[PDB]
Amino acid sequence: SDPMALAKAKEIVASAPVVVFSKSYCPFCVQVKKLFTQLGASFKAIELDTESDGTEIQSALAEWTGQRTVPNVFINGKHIGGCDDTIALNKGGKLVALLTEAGA
Repeated sequence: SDPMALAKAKEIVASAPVVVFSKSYCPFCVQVKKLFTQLGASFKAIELDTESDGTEIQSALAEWTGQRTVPNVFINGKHIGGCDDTIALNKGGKLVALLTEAGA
């Protein structure tokens, strides 16, 4: 797959608005998903452990964005990073913006 993988990855992120690459069993990914939901957001999630490819993706996402952990939050305009970040963008009443611009 490889570049075939990197495509699907990108394909996914496009539409969106929000996209969280994720695993089923990831504590943090769930904090994210909630944050959105309790924000009035709307997203699309992709549990990579579920899918047969998802591991290649993860490799793709790594090359592409340098983030090997999950989740991988995208808000329309590309890469936000992790939960680890997404929250901090909510500290300052901004994450509500980017989400709005993308649609809530």
